[PDB]
Amino acid sequence: IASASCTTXICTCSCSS
Repeated sequence: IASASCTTXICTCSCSS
């Protein structure tokens, strides 16, 4: 349900580094 860069179907994923 939350995270950055890491799922396929809700909406986060990745986005820095």
